[PDB]
Amino acid sequence: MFFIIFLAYAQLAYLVFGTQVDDFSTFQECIFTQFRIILGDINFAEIEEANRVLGPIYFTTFVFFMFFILLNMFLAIINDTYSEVKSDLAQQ
Amino acid sequence: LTYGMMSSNVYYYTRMMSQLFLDTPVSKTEKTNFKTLSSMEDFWKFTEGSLLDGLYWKMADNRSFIFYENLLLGVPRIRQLRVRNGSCSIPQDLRDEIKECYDVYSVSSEDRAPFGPRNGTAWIYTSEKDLNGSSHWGIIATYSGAGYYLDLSRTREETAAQVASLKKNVWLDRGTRATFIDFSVYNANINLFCVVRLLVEFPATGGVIPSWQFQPLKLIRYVTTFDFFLAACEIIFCFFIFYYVVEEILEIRIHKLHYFRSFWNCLDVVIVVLSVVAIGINIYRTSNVEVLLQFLEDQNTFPNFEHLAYWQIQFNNIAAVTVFFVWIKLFKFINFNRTMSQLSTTMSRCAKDLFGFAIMFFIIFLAYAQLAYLVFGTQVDDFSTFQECIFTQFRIILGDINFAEIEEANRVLGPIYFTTFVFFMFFILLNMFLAIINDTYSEVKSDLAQQ
Amino acid sequence: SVLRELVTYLLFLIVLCILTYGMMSSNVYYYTRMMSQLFLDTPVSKTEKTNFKTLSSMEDFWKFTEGSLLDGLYWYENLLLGVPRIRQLRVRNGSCSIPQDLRDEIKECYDVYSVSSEDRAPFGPRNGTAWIYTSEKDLNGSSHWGIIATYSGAGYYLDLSRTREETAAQVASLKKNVWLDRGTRATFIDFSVYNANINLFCVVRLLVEFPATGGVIPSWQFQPLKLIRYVTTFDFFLAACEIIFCFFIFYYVVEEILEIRIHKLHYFRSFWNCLDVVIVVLSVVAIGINIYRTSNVEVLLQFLEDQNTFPNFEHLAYWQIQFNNIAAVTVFFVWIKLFKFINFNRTMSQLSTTMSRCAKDLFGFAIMFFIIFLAYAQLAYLVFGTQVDDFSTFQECIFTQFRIILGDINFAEIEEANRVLGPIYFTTFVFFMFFILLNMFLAIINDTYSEVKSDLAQQ
Amino acid sequence: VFPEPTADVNYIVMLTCAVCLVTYMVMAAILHKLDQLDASRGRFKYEILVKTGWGRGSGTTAHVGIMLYGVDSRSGHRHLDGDRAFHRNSLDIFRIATPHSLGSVWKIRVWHDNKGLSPAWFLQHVIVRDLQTARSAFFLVNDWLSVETEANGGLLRFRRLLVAELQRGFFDKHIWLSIWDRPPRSRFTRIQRATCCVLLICLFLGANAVWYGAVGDSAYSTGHVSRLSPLSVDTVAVGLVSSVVVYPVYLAILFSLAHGLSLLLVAVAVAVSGWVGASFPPGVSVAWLLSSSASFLASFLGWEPLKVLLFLAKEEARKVKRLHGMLRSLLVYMLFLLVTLLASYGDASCHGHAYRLQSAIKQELHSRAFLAITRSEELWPWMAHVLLPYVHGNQSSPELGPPRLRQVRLQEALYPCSAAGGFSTSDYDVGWESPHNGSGTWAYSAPDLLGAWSWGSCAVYDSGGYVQELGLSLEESRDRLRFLQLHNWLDNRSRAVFLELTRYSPAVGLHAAVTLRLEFPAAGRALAALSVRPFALRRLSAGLSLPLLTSVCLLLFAVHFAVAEARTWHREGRWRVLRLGAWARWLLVALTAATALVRLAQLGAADRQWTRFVRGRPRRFTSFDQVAQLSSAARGLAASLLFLLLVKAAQQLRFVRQWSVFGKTLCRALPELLGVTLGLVVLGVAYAQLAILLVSSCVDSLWSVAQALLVLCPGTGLSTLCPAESWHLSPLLCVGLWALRLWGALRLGAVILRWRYHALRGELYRP
Ligand SMILES: CCCCCCCCCCCCCCCC(=O)OC[C@H](COP(=O)(O)O[C@@H]1[C@H](O)[C@@H](O)[C@@H](OP(=O)(O)O)[C@@H](O)[C@H]1O)OC(=O)CCCCCCCCCCCCCCC
Repeated sequence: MFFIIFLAYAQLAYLVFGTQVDDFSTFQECIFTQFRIILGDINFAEIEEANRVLGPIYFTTFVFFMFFILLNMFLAIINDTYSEVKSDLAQQ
Repeated sequence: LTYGMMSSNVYYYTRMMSQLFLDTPVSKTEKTNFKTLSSMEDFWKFTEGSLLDGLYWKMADNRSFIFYENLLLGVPRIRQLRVRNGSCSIPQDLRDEIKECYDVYSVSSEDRAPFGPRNGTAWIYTSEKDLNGSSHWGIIATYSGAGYYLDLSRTREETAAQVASLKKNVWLDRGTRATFIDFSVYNANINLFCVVRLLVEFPATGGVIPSWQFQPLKLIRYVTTFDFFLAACEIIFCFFIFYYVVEEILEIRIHKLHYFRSFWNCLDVVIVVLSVVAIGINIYRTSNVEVLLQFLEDQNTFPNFEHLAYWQIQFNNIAAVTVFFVWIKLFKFINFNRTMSQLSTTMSRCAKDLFGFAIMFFIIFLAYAQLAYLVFGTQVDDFSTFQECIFTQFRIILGDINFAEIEEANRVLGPIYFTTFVFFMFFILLNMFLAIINDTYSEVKSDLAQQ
Repeated sequence: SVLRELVTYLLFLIVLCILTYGMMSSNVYYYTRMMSQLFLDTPVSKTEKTNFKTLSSMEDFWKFTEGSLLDGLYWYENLLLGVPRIRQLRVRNGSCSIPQDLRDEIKECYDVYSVSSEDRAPFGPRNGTAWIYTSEKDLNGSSHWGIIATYSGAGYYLDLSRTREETAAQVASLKKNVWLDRGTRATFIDFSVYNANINLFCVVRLLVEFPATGGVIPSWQFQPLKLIRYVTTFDFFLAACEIIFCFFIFYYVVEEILEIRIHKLHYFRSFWNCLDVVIVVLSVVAIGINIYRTSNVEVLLQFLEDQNTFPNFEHLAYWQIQFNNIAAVTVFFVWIKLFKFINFNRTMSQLSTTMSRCAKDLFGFAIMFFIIFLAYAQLAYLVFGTQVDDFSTFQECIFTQFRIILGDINFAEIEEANRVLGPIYFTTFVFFMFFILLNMFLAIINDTYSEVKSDLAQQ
Repeated sequence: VFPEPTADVNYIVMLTCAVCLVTYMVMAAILHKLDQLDASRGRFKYEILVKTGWGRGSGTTAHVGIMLYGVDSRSGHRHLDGDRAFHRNSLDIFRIATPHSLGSVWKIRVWHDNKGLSPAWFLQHVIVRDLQTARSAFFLVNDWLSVETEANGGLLRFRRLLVAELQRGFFDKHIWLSIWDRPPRSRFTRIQRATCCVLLICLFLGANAVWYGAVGDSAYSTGHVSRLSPLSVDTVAVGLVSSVVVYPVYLAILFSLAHGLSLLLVAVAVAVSGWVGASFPPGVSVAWLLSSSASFLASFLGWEPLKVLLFLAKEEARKVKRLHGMLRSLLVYMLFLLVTLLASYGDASCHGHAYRLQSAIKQELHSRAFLAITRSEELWPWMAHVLLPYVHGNQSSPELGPPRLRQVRLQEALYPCSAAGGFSTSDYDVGWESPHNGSGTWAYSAPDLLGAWSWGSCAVYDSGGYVQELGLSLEESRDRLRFLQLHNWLDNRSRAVFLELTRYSPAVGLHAAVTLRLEFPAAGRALAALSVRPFALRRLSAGLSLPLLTSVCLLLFAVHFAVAEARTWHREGRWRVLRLGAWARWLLVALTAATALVRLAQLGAADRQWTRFVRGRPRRFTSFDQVAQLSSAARGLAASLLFLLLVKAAQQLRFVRQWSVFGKTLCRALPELLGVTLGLVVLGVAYAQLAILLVSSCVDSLWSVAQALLVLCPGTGLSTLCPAESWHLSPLLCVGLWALRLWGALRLGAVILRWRYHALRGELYRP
């Protein structure tokens, strides 16, 4: 599911910025730019001037959904699994 | 359809033009280019310098191929906007110290009278209807489609003379508020037009703000067999949209008259509305290529391909959003086992609580944004507008910020703002989301296991 | 009960803080910029832009040794403190085994630098001491541990003069009779400066490495020294603080030996006693280095007026570096020991019990994390080792992986060097670090916290 | 009339409309809550025996109540049913649950219910002397009358008929004071009154905006808006005609499904208000606002009295009381929010133009070429190159006064930032100290009373110093500069230069205070500072500008909160600690008082300095820097107040039952988070000390291991560190905080908050 959402965002970025940025010029470059976005290694001075609307919307929604929803879901799965496994092996 | 439109690399087509015009220094000695204009004299250097060199290429007054491949279509046009002398209010205590005043640009304050050596069309106002133009919405304001325009020539030796005459008989006074440059190229090797617009705004407070717009277009679509395949796919897509429209209409007619509390029906209607809007835009932009025909009748005129580029951009935006939402709809079918089912149920049952907490999160986010706008708004350059404040805060969340600039603006309440924002965003707000998500996930997993 | 113990430790902490503050503001770091900028940043002449930071051949080095060196050594406004020395290490012709497939054109081969392949024959005109071998003992030299190899202390040396008029003549003579042949593998330049404008010392070392593949690799190190004496009252306060710190650590090692005398049966099962022993050993080595440099700083003033003898002052710089690096970790460990003591309320008791009850699990997962970490680092070394310059050595690979975790990625040369298997490595590394592996520490801490709270609540 | 072809925005009308709509929405929601609560159920009363067995013959199903027609409570008779249900020849003796409370006055009334046969028994009264408030009497007429005839009394003449009617209907159809004084089960749903009042206020504002924007040329043509001083002649006859013309249409709906047809009227009215009210200058907007306020006040005081002439029971009672308290608090707090929004956001386009103007001014003065200097003698060619042509050239049409240049001597010229003492105060003739006839040709020019404390890097100055007028025209300015150069002006002492002139921009209506200052730590060394403060010169004498109205409203709110909180503070006396509470209230009143005081100070200073400049234009400086600093301080205080109110708005969201867990979770987890914060502070201090001690020892050869794990403040790389003038604390704090973030170490809050939230949710739904 994470990668379905990731690829949807990459496709939108390719269709919007694919002609003018140099970081979205190809689909694989779009994917690489996204993993680099998470590390905060972007310009945003060229994303925002390439498309004044739908460019900032992209960036804001992507940041919000990466940091506040999916990362916490990964951590929730890990926490719950660790607790259940430890409890069950200890009790058995 | 969409990736056929996003065909083989036109990025290099755009990059060559942008590098040729924006990044070329205005002259051999100076390091100024179009992206870093700072005054009116810089603009006049650019017009007589890198612009003519990048426009007209050599081999009787033959055509100019920009990279020996891109053909300059017709002639370029330069156009400006002005405001009226004494269009503001000046205090009566200084009416003997301050004589002339020009307001900011507005349709109610624009000049409409002849000025200078009133001979040609560069010194006479021409209406928007008579110019076939439209509003542009630049950075500062939304400009009109009218103004004082001049049509340049097909050779360097005449465009240079025209621009020199415009510069001698001063054409850019203090009342100037904008200046546009337009032209188009073809590049027959592929089938793709390029429409270029260069805008320079002169704000009322002084300075120059440059901007640019390079858009590739395809107006002679049916050439190769792949084009016929794309046309067939277009027809098939229209048939799918008709089928979806009629199906959703018949399923909203009687059965489930509410129909909106599913979030899949809402997604369906969003997709349908976006698709029919895209179809309408495509129909009403492709059916109107009459400007291309008018140009083809006589090719010594200015090709008016501005509305075509604008509607192409709108269609691209709608298509991108439609593809995004159609891909998101794929979640409706990934339920083939229990692992995906429980995760989908977890997301569905946590949305109702994450919305409630996100209201508070966004209220605090907007409080911080408005405080930053009111305190650092006039100094930092990253907080000049409310939207820029929101973007800057989202970038700070990534760590893409320069604390030195926001500390210099206000030595106190700058560090306090930054430190408190980072601390409360990462220590408190980012962890309540995790608390809610983990609680709901554990609850649903345990409930399913128990039952 | 623990009021005095806490009090003694707090007193001990303020002494360390005062010493560090006195050490943090020596106004030397500015001086080392403005002294290194004279040599490594000034062009060789008015024509070329080349400097020691960007050497690329042998001819520009020959230009540098008569020019930007002499121009900056005799004219901030530092002055000489003796005679400098230039030395080289070189290999011998025929140190290789040229394959018989192509030998009709390759007549001479010189291996990479090694002690076995080092040249000892007298080359060139045997007029002076630069054209004859002198062993490491006769030069009182030691290893250097350079970039592409480690260099001994022997070689072909020549001590320069105190007047530029004769130093230029002798370096031109060494240039005329070709001294840097194809077998030359390294070259060292060393001297000392005073800068009478401000009372502060420095010892310099300049290295040029000649690879067997052509080119040069310039390296440098600047390390100042202090001749601090009774000048101002703040100096007296700092000296008194140093003396009372010596007495305090003496008392502390007395209590430590008492602790190990009465409780010798079990003293390494706890994490804090190990902290005490590492703190005391770092403190004793730091004070030993300090007293050594204090004793040996008086020997060097003989060279301030006039002495035509090279001063061997590299061990002082080495031990100053070690002293600084020991002091840093010592103060860090002292602050962690302070972080130990906060166990006053029930809330801090719960937090400390949680942190103490999940130590073995965190250590256990550190092993898996570092196995995966070093597997990725080894993959990066084997793929990008020859191209990227951020992965040229294994430890540099590890450092780049730590920087990438902290979001300092480049991805330009990573993708240029290998268009496939480079992006794959980057994306997989980011996905597994930022979403899966680093969350196991948090899972362990969360489960331990829940268990501790439940246990206390039921108690 | 179709005015405003321009596309400018007046934020006043849209902001007020948004606040009114939000208030209407939240009041409608809370009134629906109260509606269903009241429908789920539908001290004057005593708890003593009410047995009246002195008569008989009235055996019938009778159950009537009493009306405590007194002060603070107006309720009618009620009904009840016992075991016997009023059987034949039986008199009920019980009590009713009437929440109305009467006083110790002759205010008592009891109703009767005779369904069928006429009554024959004589029930005097309920025998009670003193139970709760002794608001009853054990004596009455106890005389038979007609059917449904209640006997009058105290503790048909028209002078007694309509007098008592003005106590049961006075708080019934008093539209403003009727939401919290609604009698049980009145067929108005208690929300159609809210709908009608929001309709009418919307109409009042809309009509006032239409009159001020569209119909303003018929009577007072050629600039109808020309009056701003309040002298009971302006904005007093304006809302009256609007109320007269839109009150009968209110009476059309007041007399139904009128809400559905009235939402369209609200929408069109707000659309028109945003359409015609957008082209309002500051005087017109404030006049419109005051006219609407006066209309509302006149309707509340003049038109409301016009048409009026023509046991868990205690828990429910206190629930109703706290609901009414919440409604009152909501209204007052939202009025305060509207006031602070109007105080803050009045200059948005001004704000954007201010940023752009300061950027343009900075780039036209060569800010990079002035700050990045290292040679103290290139400044004279710099000023003769990029300063004098800027001042006297045709590029700068608006100037607003000549420049100035004042230097401090300090009188103990330093020998080559430290080693400083006092400052010179004496006068010196041409050249230097040489008093021949009178005072020095270079006089001291004593500092002004108001406007000083530039607060430089390593010194804090004032407005005093030996000034130079720099002339008026370009030719004399060059002569003056060469005179000062080759006549020993800055040569010897050289404390500071303090170059400042001014900037005006009539297109955007803003002034700018530009200041150039050099500090000289030692002879032969110099550092430069640049500050450009744009501001709008709004004066106190200008009339009734929006800042004045907002400031007086804020002061009224401040004194209101002060008295309302001190009333409880004095009741408790001492030992009022261990809670945020009163301290938070003190913080709020301090902010909302400082916001008004700084704004009034700014207005007064602007007026005084403008008058001083108008005195002589090419004669002095007038120093608008004080006005600029006061404007900046007022803006910051208003922003902080709005921040606090928005945080309070976010906090007050807990009243949704399923959303009350977040605040409780944070409050209960505060101690654990405090402990973790202490641990993190200790660890961050240790890290910062380690990092500084490792980084400040050499160049580019620091070490290999640490710099792979060394985290610095974002925006600054590993190259340029360690500033040789001052080890600043804020970058070190940034380094510590970001190293704490990047190494994890901020996700232990997740560990604590997850446990607290999971524990709280298990005690909220399970029981
Ligand atoms: C003003 C100037 C502006 C300048 C910038 C200023 C920046 C300021 C930014 C504000 C962000 C607001 C968050 C959302 C508020 C919310 O949404 O909610 C607030 C919540 C209110 O609570 P509440 O009203 O709903 O309900 C209560 C709840 O019923 C029971 O708590 C009750 O008591 P109980 O039964 O427990 O006895 C009682 O308290 C009720 O009031 O509380 C709370 O304190 C919240 C506790 C916060 C946790 C702080 C942790 C610090 C770390 C140390 C800090 C050191 C850090 C510094 C390091 C650099």
